[PDB]
Amino acid sequence: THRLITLADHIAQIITQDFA
Amino acid sequence: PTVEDVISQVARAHREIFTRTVQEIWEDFSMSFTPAVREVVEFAKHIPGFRDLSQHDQVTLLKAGTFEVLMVRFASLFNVKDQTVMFLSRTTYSLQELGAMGMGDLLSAMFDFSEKLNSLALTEEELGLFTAVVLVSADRSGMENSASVEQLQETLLRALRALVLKNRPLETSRFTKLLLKLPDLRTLNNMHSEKLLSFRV
Ligand SMILES: Clc1nnc2ccc(Oc3ccccc3-c3ccccc3)nn12
Repeated sequence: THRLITLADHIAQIITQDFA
Repeated sequence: PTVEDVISQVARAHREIFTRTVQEIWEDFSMSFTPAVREVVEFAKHIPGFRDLSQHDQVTLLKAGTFEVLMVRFASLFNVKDQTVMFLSRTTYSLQELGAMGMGDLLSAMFDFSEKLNSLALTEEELGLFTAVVLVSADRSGMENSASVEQLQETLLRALRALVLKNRPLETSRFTKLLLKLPDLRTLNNMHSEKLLSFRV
């Protein structure tokens, strides 16, 4: 029920998603 | 462009774009944090010379320096006296209330950094030009063209030098004090970028 991810990876995730 | 073009454009985009249970705090964090990151990307587009870099270099810079930009952007949301941090949704929280997240050490490091940054009393223009410098000053590992980034960095660094001299000429170390925040930001990124975040799945 809960996902764990580093601050760096979550930032990179938002970034790569925004550059689509 | 000219130094006054850089200050005017970077400061304009800065005003346009930027300026109680554990589970509920992580939803408020996620819903504040995601738009905050997007805001950094939109602000970056409006930085004179950023879109001229290759798509790879733009993404590489944003991936490396977005945590550091958020430390500068969120610094004002840390009330050192009350020991309260406010989120981008205008919700205010105590340090103890926020202790239920991972961090702990990141939150107290942020109180010290914001306090240090506060003593400078940066005008909105100055803060906006520093935020741009922080973003282009990230680790240049894996850059297709580091030379283009280094020249973009010096263009923003020259405008920041001039603005700071125009505002407080007698405070000859103001520019120095600003470049001295860069290793403090690099330590906080190195110490806390690997801390874990929780999201409802
Ligand atoms: Cl989200 C959000 N929207 N406004 C604020 C204000 C403060 C704040 O601090 C944090 C709280 C918990 C985990 C990480 C951070 C944080 C992330 C990046 C840089 C500095 C700190 N998060 N926040």
